[PDB]
Amino acid sequence: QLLRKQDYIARNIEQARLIGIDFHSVYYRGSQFKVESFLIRICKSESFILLSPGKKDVRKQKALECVPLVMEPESAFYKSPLIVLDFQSLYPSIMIGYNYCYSTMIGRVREINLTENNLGVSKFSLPRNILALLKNDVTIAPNGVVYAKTSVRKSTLSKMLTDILDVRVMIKKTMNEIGDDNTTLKRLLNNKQLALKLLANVTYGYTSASFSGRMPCSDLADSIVQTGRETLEKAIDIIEKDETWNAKVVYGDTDSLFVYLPGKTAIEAFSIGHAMAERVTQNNPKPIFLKFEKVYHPSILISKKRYV
Amino acid sequence: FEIHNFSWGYIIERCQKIHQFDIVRELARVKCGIMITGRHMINIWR
Amino acid sequence: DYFRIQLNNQDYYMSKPTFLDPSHESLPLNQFSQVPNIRVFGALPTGHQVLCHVHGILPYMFIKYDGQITTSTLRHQRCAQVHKTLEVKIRASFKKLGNLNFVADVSVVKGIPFYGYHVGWNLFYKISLLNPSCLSRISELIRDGKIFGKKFEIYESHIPYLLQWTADFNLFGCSWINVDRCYFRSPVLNSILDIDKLTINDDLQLLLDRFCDFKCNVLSRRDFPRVGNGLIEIDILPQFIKNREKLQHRDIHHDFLEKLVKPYVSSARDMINELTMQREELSLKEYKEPPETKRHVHQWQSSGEFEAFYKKAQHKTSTGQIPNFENFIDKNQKFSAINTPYEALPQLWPRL
Repeated sequence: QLLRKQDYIARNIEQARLIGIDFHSVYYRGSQFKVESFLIRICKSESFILLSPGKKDVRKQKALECVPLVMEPESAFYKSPLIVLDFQSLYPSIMIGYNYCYSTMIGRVREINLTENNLGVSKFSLPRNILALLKNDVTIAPNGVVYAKTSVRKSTLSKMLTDILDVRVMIKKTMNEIGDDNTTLKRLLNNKQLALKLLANVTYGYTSASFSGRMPCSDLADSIVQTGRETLEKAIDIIEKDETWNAKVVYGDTDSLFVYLPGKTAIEAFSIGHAMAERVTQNNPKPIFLKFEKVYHPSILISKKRYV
Repeated sequence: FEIHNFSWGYIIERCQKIHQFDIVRELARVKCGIMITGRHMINIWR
Repeated sequence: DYFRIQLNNQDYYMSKPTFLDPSHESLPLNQFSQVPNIRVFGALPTGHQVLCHVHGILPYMFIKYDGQITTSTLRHQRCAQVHKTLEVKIRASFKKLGNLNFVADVSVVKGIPFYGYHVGWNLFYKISLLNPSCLSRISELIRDGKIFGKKFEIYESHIPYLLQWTADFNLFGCSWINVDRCYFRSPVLNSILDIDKLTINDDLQLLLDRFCDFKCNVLSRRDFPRVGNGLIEIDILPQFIKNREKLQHRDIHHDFLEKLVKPYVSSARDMINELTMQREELSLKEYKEPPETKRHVHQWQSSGEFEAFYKKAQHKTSTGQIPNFENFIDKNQKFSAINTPYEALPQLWPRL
């Protein structure tokens, strides 16, 4: 009865069908197995060649030097409504919009040699006239890594991420458009949505492989975290650069933004947050989307990740 | 429920220590922590 | 109209090479002493558990090519030399070079690296091994530089054998394996206790009558005995698996084709088709998604320094000429004789 109530077997079967691994490996293995099974099919479909370094090479790679952004909240009892903005799938959206992957990374902006080039845990050599040809279709990352544009080469990670996202929104729409359906279709769509959520959360964990890795790239994760920090600070500046919305950002941990509206007729706070979200998304690439999703009329911000 | 120190593990330890009979090689679907060939094991508490 | 088996459990073991297993392109005069066989515990759509023996599926790994891109004759000699050296090193480490037990054959296939931006064809090897359990350790030697004089980068070595098998041939877990032919074993109606009569029904009888002839489809009970404690056990060949041939192979990475589609790999495309069928079941009309118009900028703090460094690198990485998107990749090394990775796995299959 307990395993039938939680739907463990059916959920694991659906997750295995979505990924393509053995039923035992769903709970016996980790998260690297699923993303590896995805990328291996993704590259065999396009005839790539994957690299498999050793343990001595991963440990000798460059360590992570970029950290995310966290705002120290002003510990106080807030009586006015506290609008809570939050981004959905920030890292996959970053990977899709800015076209970050292993097949698009060219190299660091500094120390661009012709023979001895280092990226992650591998060495390579740049061509003769590649920079003079691709000077137009590049998107330099704030961390200093060069990436090809989406017009010359489409990322395979971007393909998997956009597939996950579009089947996710399709399942959400299909579930939110039928109400009289039985529990069978609801259970099926919920299992599919949970599987896609697990996949979209694990797809980032395969980056930079801090320890016990198989194919890391510290530069990719560093650039992703840096552009996420830049997006966060740009959204903060956009919010604080409007005289009509006399708000202030007080707290946020790498995905959310807590703005304070002192005595602002919380019924209208919904429209205020909707306008703020529209203004934020209209200044970002296509897959980026800010979610309003809630209001906090009373709030007590104890410390970082400590509130109620 | 907690197959290590209970029904499955208990039976396995019993047939391994007392009767000296490899039941794990018999419950499998082939003639030639618990690893049963062909069949899966689920710890409900986990 | 296809024989369907689910993928509920997978396992691999070693056995002597039979007439259904490959025993011979690098060193054809040397036979194989042990070949791996995959065991797939599945269940028919009627509910009867089935055991399958897959042959011909061999692991492999790629390495950087040693020679040059310039007659299809020296390639065989180089592959034979590499195979001999690898076999000698493996036999010396693990304690006329006949009856190879570690490596089966070495081929030459072209590829494109994935760890980096490469837009040109690159030549690689295909070191087909026999025992995957030690194969990883073998790569360690290749990673340690003990086999050859210089260290070589390992390619496609962290992926296990079962994953490579289920990926190469487009199969997934808990999914059906569409196959059209098979080879039977010792009597299909196993009589361990009562399974010969308690589980038989009309559907299984029809499935047998459609796929079993009892004249040339059942193997001898002396050469291929039954070792499965369940229902009928079958033996499948890689030429019969129809799960493949559905993938859409693309080659838009050997040249600037993008510079001058939404349905990707099955289990995603399959899910999309199933959802469209559920919609066509008269549940509702249609699916749609509204797009939002956005206006990107997105410079950063170090944008000027990055632009200056890029200009300096372009000045450095340049030699007096002008690059063209059509004249960059040289129109030489046609590479028509070299086999593509998805065209090289059909090789080494024993026979029909």
